[PDB]
Amino acid sequence: DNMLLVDDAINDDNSVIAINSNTMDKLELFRGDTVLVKGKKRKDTVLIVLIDDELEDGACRINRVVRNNLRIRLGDLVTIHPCPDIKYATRISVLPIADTIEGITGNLFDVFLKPYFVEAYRPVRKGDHFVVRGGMRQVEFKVVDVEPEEYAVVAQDTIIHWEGEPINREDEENNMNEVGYDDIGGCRKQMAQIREMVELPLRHPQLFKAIGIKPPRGVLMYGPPGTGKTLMARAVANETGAFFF
Amino acid sequence: PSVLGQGSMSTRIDYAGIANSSRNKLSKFMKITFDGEPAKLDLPEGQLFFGFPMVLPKE
Ligand SMILES: Nc1ncnc2c1ncn2[C@@H]1O[C@H](COP(=O)(O)OP(=O)(O)OP(=O)(O)O)[C@@H](O)[C@H]1O
Repeated sequence: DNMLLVDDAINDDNSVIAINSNTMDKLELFRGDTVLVKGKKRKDTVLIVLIDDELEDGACRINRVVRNNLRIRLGDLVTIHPCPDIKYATRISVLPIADTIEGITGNLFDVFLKPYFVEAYRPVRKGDHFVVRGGMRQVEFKVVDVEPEEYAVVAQDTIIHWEGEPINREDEENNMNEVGYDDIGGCRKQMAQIREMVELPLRHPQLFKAIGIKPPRGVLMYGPPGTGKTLMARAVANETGAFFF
Repeated sequence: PSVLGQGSMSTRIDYAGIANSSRNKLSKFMKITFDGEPAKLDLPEGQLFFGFPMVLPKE
């Protein structure tokens, strides 16, 4: 029972997901428990479980920040599992987003993060983002590094490092290619042919062991220039999740 | 003696410190050897350093 509906979270916590009481009973959880949620492609995080009666069966509440992190919109579907092994991050380094430090002065740490980390125990994972409302503005921060890795909890014993250059929001997508199947159209048979020969030997290598064959290695795509061959290969590689060179 | 890497002008300038920092050269929130890469060791005009850990011949 790990497939649930997505709903907007009225609360203003970047690491809180609400579940129905019946849903909580089915998954055998408790109020405040931290659980791991995996969305589209290979993006996943951990959120604090909350009990909310108004939530319908098989539904969950996540804010826009969580939706951006998980690459999903309202009403999408994710996979949720218990995360009882989560430890407390002993040392975390995080830096603000450049566009979020426009004109903001002073000790940004004390102003924004310290109220945000006063015994909050907010789950954190590598590459995550979280927004904090300080004063009359809002500042976003990113999980640059954590110890122990990967997913942990920020507690009082944790050492917070806010030293480093601002994180420009542009290069997260302009300089990085994170394109899934949603960015390909007009070629589905070709995508099926590529996937059934790329993902299957890698995602499920035990099948070919079971049937005692050596799956084909090479693949040669070709066509008129500008038909998206590079884009198709990039999308397949990103969806597979294997080290892409 | 101590002149084999750990003496005067090797503690004024953390030569071992430079080598170790080059080893663990990352943001990230003793022994000196030549297993790695060089790191810029800059000294002002008029200073000569002879304290590099010796190497001796092929024997
Ligand atoms: N389904 C699609 N098919 C083709 N092109 C697409 C598709 N979706 C988007 N595009 C756009 O079409 C252009 C394809 O450029 P791309 O570099 O992939 O072409 P190419 O001929 O395979 O390249 P090359 O051989 O130089 O690597 C890009 O702008 C890509 O954004």
